[PDB]
Amino acid sequence: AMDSKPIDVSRLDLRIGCIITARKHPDADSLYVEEVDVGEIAPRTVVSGLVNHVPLEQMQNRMVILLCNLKPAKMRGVLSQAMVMCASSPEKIEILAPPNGSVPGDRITFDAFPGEPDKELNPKKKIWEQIQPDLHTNDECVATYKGVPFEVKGKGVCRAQTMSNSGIK
Repeated sequence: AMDSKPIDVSRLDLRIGCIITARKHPDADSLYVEEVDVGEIAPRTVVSGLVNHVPLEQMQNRMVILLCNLKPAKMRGVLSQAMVMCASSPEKIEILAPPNGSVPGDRITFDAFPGEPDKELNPKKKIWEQIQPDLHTNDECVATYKGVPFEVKGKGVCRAQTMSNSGIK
């Protein structure tokens, strides 16, 4: 026999991260450089795969949901250190932030999906993208995954502004 469990979101987690700034990327034009604030002597560069989506200019010095234990991978050549959670649709794209608070410590986790990573969620496990198609904004534009709420414990649900029926990634 084997475990063979299906994909589920309790196998991952997300936290509020702070962007310091954004500028042009060294590798191809289809990427943009951005810097995330962490417990280091200096911020760390990240690389986002966006060519005709929310501009880096709108994400400059922003605070949004980013990967807590999920691991990033290389893009073109640069290796990102984090990734910004946003809602995507062909009409527009918007980063998802909670309507208030946005403190760099809050992590979206609810008793509806209990789970933790073993060592770290290595990028080779492809966990994030495994369940990614199952995360969409409802009619009320609330990001919902696996039919469970997206919020920091009790209170503080993260919702989109105009992103309804859009896939979240």
